[PDB]
Formats: sequence, structure tokens, C-alpha cells
Amino acid sequence: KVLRDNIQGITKPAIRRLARRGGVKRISGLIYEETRGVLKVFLENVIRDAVTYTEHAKRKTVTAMDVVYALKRQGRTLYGFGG
Amino acid sequence: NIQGITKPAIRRLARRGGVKRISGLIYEETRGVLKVFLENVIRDAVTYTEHAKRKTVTAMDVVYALKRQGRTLYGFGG
Amino acid sequence: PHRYRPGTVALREIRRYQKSTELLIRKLPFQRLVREIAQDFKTDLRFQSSAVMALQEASEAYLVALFEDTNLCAIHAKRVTIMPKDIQLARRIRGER
Amino acid sequence: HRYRPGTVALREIRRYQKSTELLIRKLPFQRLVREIAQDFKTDLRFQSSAVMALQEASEAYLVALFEDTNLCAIHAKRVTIMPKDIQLARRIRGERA
Amino acid sequence: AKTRSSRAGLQFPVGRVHRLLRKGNYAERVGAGAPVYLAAVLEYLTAEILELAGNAARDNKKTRIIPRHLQLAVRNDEELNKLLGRVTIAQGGVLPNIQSVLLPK
Amino acid sequence: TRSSRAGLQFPVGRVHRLLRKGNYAERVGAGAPVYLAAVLEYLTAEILELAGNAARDNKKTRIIPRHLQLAVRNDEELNKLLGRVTIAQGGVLPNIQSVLLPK
Amino acid sequence: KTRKESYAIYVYKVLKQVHPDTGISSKAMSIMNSFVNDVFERIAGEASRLAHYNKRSTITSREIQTAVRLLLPGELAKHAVSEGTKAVTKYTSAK
Amino acid sequence: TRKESYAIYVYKVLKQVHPDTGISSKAMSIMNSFVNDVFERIAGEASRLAHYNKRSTITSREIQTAVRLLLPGELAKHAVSEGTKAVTKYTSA
DNA sequence: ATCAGAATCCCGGTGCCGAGGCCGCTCAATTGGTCGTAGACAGCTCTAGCACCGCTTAAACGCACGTACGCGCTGTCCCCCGCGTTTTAACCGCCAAGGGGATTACTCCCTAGTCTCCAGGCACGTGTCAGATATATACATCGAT
DNA sequence: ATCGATGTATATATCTGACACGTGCCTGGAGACTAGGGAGTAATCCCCTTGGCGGTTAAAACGCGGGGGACAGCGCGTACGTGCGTTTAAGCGGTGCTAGAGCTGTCTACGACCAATTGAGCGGCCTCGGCACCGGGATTCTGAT
Repeated sequence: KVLRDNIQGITKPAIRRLARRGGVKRISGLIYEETRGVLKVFLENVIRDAVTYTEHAKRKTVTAMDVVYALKRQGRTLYGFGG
Repeated sequence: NIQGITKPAIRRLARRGGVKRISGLIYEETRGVLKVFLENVIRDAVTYTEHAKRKTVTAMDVVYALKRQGRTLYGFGG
Repeated sequence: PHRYRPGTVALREIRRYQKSTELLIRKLPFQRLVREIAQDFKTDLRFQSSAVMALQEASEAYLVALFEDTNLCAIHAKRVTIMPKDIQLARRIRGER
Repeated sequence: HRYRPGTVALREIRRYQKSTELLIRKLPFQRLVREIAQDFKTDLRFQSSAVMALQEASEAYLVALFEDTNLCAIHAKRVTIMPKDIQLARRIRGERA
Repeated sequence: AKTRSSRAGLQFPVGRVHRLLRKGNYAERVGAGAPVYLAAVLEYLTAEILELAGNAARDNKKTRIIPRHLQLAVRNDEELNKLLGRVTIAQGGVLPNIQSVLLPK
Repeated sequence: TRSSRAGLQFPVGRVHRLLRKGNYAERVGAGAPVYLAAVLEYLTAEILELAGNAARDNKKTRIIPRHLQLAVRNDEELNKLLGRVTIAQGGVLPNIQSVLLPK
Repeated sequence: KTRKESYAIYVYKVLKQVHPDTGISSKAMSIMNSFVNDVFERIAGEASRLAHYNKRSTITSREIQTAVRLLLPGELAKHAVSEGTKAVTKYTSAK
Repeated sequence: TRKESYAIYVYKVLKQVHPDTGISSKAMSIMNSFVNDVFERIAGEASRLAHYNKRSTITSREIQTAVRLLLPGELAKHAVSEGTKAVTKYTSA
């Protein structure tokens, strides 16, 4: 089924919790927009790599190994899902 | 020594970076930062040269040390 | 009635979410977001649950680091409230485009 | 006559962004490099091109640092860069803890 | 002592390290001391991490090391934090820190 | 040669030799050096195209490091590519922030 | 006299192809040589890592293509992949 | 099939370091990934060193200097000491 | 708006040395041929990713309230900037010496490859205790009166 | 100031399912041999790094006014935090399907390797043209009126 505007699924309280874990005490109402866009810009940089891995392996399932390798390439190495 | 990085030299470096006004302690802070960066880069270069059993730190060793730090330098046959 | 002054529940939440390790973004909304992003890249792709979980862990870590740097910028600007200019400055300084 | 404070600074910015010359004098920087290298291995010879590469790298790193520091100072509603600006830039970029 | 790990007094496998160095396209030929050295370095690094992780778990009164304790061990040791500064640990969390200006006056 | 068969200007043979001696894989496919030489040739063609454009805009006939830095940073995609690379003798792009300029 | 190798003549040929009435300096020749070596190292290392990840022992053209797609930005990667595919097909047609 | 991993070796290291402590499966995955990542770092750095010195072999000295490069000061010193102690022990017997 | 005053851009002459082209040849790229095995492809399978549906309830949400800080303004005070003058040591040119980079030839010994053997190591099964949960209470503390 | 409410931490039962151990199997590791190339080592050449000296000279250093900027204080309001009832839909959980990861057999073409040959490109040398540099004029600014 076609997916549209799921970026709002990252709710304002979710962005708030992410900031509170990061040590933020006061959050402007205009943050919850920018962060979402920023988050998208992150995923479009990871998934595009991961899919590029998946396309090479002649596979149709994006494995955790592909995402881990994509993050390793992006200088954001990830531990906990294989290496 | 480290005081060889004069006040007008740091002023010129800031002007190239686009800085219009410079505080008085910026010079000391920049000398410290530059000393730290050179310490790291020269440590890596000296490690490379020591492994090559050489007593002459080549420019290739410097380029390799910078590339190891994610600061690849172009212009010396890297 | 009892009503905490502003900044008390915020600090309590800060301590609570720093003490724990659970995911902060809801799992299914983030799965749908990831599928939406991947839809523009290659159609009819499937994601292992571990892959979606890895993407969620990485995204949460990236956003927490971003909010750490944003809080640092906001404190530098003699503020307490993080603003979009704070995030933009932090991303520029980190070297992101 | 007398130029108003802040005009010669802009003129020097324009002049030093249009040029490629080294802004750190070569002999003082070479002596600094030898001083630092004495701490790691004694009786070391440096190629002139090696000190040249060190000077280029240091100039580039300091220029990037001053660009980020200027952005921090401008974000803080200031024009004058301060040690807090440099420390914040280094902390965000990931060098300082 | 048949295994090379027993010869080197190591718990990480020298043979496996040798196979990965050979069948890993790092060099044409792999020396006989390189697997031993690399296994020793790996063993020291994991011992260094696990000592701190066990201490942190004991601080939380937990017998089992979880990702949170590994994250604490990595991020509390300044030198280890430098080695793994660009690394994300799944379920690791973040260090508990609050900036001074955000605390109430 | 193989550079003539593929219409390339970088050498297929040299790239093939570096792939073998560089220990990137146990065996190197015969099509990999051609593809990699083509990509390298295109990238250097783009770099030199923009450098020549800058040099003509700078009223010079020889490309110098300043022209290369101008070409690399002015193009957003190439700046994204060489984002962490410091070009020696390259200088910086002239940009003065808005608030710094006088009222 | 050691016979050091570099990409000087090839860069010169490319420059004369893209800019006839234009020259280049030795300092810019060093920068182009270092850039070519760096991009070669990046693409070759990425294709090597792909070969390792797929548990395949050969670095073929497909690994180079996917390394190009990974390292280069969207439009640049598109153009480079088009150029590489064109060159590979042209080389294959000849024998 | 066989999936190679460092689970038993990390268990052994833990039991040497913490006799009465256990490791969760996710923490095992993290430790296995860390071992592989540091292995790749050191092996790649020594591989580049071998290429840089026009040397076709990856011996203990390249690994030693790779450890000296990547690892921080005190950690690098201790790791180098451990590696040379193990190499000496291996050569002796 | 409008005045003069420096800095800088512009332009012609000069000059110099490094880029662009040519000669030699050397050594690695091309070509032809044989062998071996990596993998491309067809098959089988069976794990798990997708899809669905329902009951539960945690979480998101929109609104009411209010108050704490973002922001603008204003005042002060000070501290970098601009400029001029004295100082100094970077810089360039030139020669000397010699330390070690690099190359060559030789030789040894260290490792790849192969075959045979067998035990560590992984996959699976299973008992069980470290830990997550729901519930009830003592304890800290932050705020209204 | 004492006191009340709400959140956290805790004490303990309870139940679980993830973890540590037992067992079997087989693949990857260990050992012995061979032969081949790569690396250690002594000689040698000779480049390039280090080192000293003088001169003129750009640049670093030092001192002063002040003028702009930073920093502190203060007032306003608004929007962000907190609370609360409401609705959203995430989360857990049972069942079903099948696309597609994953393993396996084959045989094939594609790549390594070795021999011979040759010309592509590297090194060295020589030439002159582009850019370095310098002086007079336009102007484009910058500041005070």
C-alpha cells in the first residue's frame, strides 16, 4: 500500500524524549519540525547506502548487516547487530 | 617555540577564516589547539617513520598521518 | 492542587531518560517511516526486524548526539531553550550538509 | 586619515581570503615542529616538504576552526570570537571531550 | 600444548586470527608472529572493556553485563572513549549528565 | 592497448595492476579496471573542467591550487565528495558573514 | 634513478580534451595525482569490502559500480555510473 | 551451517577477569562486533603500512605500529606490551 | 547628499624559470595459450517477513493556565583596533659537510601450499536462577498556607 | 515556619525465559614436509637535510585613544511547560502464506600465470611564453562635513 506523510509518526513527544535523553531542558516549538527533517536527511543517507548494498547482493530483503555496513561507511559504526 | 606562532599570525589565520574581531585570549587558546593538533599529527608521522626504520620524517609520512586522522591532504603525492 | 514549577518535570524526565536504555521513538511509526524512505529508493523492498531495529538505534543515537550539541549551542548563546538555529549551527559545525 | 574600527579588519579578511600564501612564518613553525618532535624521537630529520605539509595541514585546520568559531560567536549575538567559542566548536566537532 | 593459543598464553584464537588475516586480503603473506600479536592486543582490549563493564555492573548490583554496562565502561574511560568515540552501542544509552545552567538556582 | 579499446584516457593496464598489487581482492575481474578507469577519468574531467572555468574567470591559462580549491568547493556535489580534504596552497572561498559587514 | 609512477600524462590528456587552450602547473599536477590516487583507493577499498561482505573472491565491474554509487553524490554517481557502463560495454564489444 | 563468532573466547576472557559475572546475548553481540571492528582497524592499518613500505608481508612489527597508531597513549602502551609479551612467549615455545 | 583621501584595480613593460615538448629506453603492458576453480544458474526448501484481527491500555493530543525566559532596550566600562615608531629575526642568497635515503647483490630462512589427522567450536537440547513485574510501603522533597 | 501530596526507591513473592552447561558432530585448525621468493644485510653512490654568515627588510612588537562592542540590569509578553480528560493507535498476541534468504549440485567461462615482444611513459634536457613584479592612473570605495 502507498505510504505518504509518515514523517509525522515521529511525534512531538518522541522528539521531546530524544532531547531529554540528550540533556535538553527547554525545547522550542519550532524544533519538532526541523528535527524531523534532519531525521529524514539522516535516513535518506543510511537507507540509500543500505539499499545500495542490498541491490548488489541480488537480494530483496534489506538485512541488518546491510544497515550496519551502511552506518560503518558513514562513520557511524554500530555495535549489537553483527560485524 | 610555541610562542613562535605570533599574535599577527593567528590574526591572519582568523582573518582568512572570516573573523572580524578577535578576543585577547583567543591567541593563547589557538596556540594550545595548534600544539595539540601538531602533537597528534607528528606523533603519527614519527610512528610511521620509526616503523619504516628511517630517521627522516618524509612528507609522505605526514600525508599518511593526516589521512589516518580523516584530514586527507592533497598536493604531496598522497 | 499541586503543580511543579517549569523546569522540574523537565529535569526529572532528563534524568529518567538518561538512566534507561529503551527506544524513545515508537517502533511501528519508525518502521513505517523507514519503509516510506526506502520506497523512493527501490520498490518492493522488505526489511528484517533486526534491520529496522538497527536503523532505529542509529537514528536515536544520532538525534541524541545532535541534541547534546544543540543544548551546548543553546547554553553558549546564553539560552536554555534550543531553537532551530541551534540545531542548524550544530549540524554545520559537525560537518553535515 | 583614520579608518573606523572594523573596516581594516574586513579589508584584511578580503585580502587573506583571496590569497594562498602561508600565514604562519616558515622558520618559527619549523622550529615548533622540531620542538614537538623532540618529545617523541630524538635526532629526527624533517624533509622541507614534510614541514611544508605540516604547515599546510595546520593552516587548513586552524582556518576551519576559526570559521566554526566565528559561526559560534555570530550565533551568540557577538562578533568577537572568544575562547568559549573555540572550545564549543572543538567540543561539537568531536576533538574536545 | 597443540593450539597456538596455548603456546602464546592467550584465550583468543591465534589460528582464527591467522585465517582471517590470510583470507581477508590484507597482505600477500602473513607473518607467523602477527596472529599472536593481534590476538594478544584483541584479548587485552576486551579484557580492558570487560573489567570496567563488570565493575559498572557491580555498581548496579547486576551479575550479568548488559549493553548499558558496556556503554558505561566505554564512555567513562577517557582513553577507551577516544577509541570508540564514533561508535554507537545498541541499547547502550547515554551517560547521565546535566549541564550546570539547566539545574535550578 | 586496453585504453584505446574502451575510449578511455586513464590507463586500464595501470589500474588493473594496482588492483592486483594493492591486495584489494584475490582475483580482479577484467571489467573492473575499465570501469574504474572510466570513473576516475570522468571525475578528473569534471575537476579539470571546473578548474579551467575558474581559471578563465580568473584570467589565467594554467590551473593552480587556488583554481582547484575554487572548483572543488564551489560545486556542491564535489564539495560533498572532497569534504574532508585540505588542498595545499588552495586558499579559501571568499565569504564574509552578513552581520560582520558594516551597516 | 628510481622510476616513480604517477598520473601526470593522463591528467594532461584529459585537460587538453576538456580545455584545449589551458595549461596546468606542477603543484596542480601533484594535487590531481593525489586526488586520482585517493579516489582510486576509496573505490577499490569499497569494492573490496563489498567482495568481503558477499563472501566473493573477485572484484568485478559490479562491485566497482556499487562502490561508485556509494561514494559519489547523487548526480555525480549517476554520471560516473553511466560513463563506466558505457566504457565497459565499449571495451567488451571490441576484442 | 557454521557461523564463526568470538562468544567462547569472550566468555573465557570474562571468566579470567570476572569469575562470577555473566554476559547477556546482546552484550555478546556487541563484544563480537567490537572484536571484529578492532581487528579490521588493526589489520587495515598494518596492511596500509605494508603497502607504504613496499612490503608484501604483514608481520608483528606492522601490527605493533598499527596498535601504536590507532590506540590512545596508555592503552597503546599496554597493548604493545601485551603483544610483545605474547610474541616472545610464542617464539620461546 | 557631498567633499576629499587612501587602497585597490588596471595596464603596459619587463624578466625569468618552470611548464610543455622532444630524445632514449626501459620495463611493464599487450598477446597467445593452458589450467583451475568462482560462481552463475537451476532446484529445494523452510525461516521468517508480511499480513491480519482483536483486546488492552500506554501514549499522543488539544486545551486551559501561568510564568520564566527570549528578546529588545539602555547604560556603562573596557578592551581590541588602527596607526605610528622602534626593534628583530624571518628570508634570501651562497657555500660546506656529511647523514642517511635509496639502490644493488647476495643469501638465508620464513611462509605458502599440500596432505593427513582429530579436537576445539558450533548447533541443539535442557535445567534453572538472574531478572522483569505487580503490588504495598517507607522516605524525600517541593510547594501551598 | 509545619504540613500535605506525589514521585522514587525498596522489600518481597512470582513467574519466566534467557543463559550456562552437556553432548555430538565435522569442519577448520595443527603438524610435517618442500620449494620458492621475500626480506635482512653489507657496499656504495650521492641526494638532500642540516648548518653557518651577511644584508636588507618585511614583519613582529609596543604604546595610545577611543570607539565600538560585550556584558550586565531591567521590563514585557508570550510560548513553552505542566496538568488533565480524551481519543489515538501502538503494543501484544494468536494464525496463516508465501516471497525469498539460504544451502547445494554442475559445469562453464572467466581469471591467474607464464613466455615474448614491444611501445608508453618515465627521466633528463632544453625553450620561451605566462605569470611574477613594478610604476602611474582610475576608481572605488571610506570617512567627515
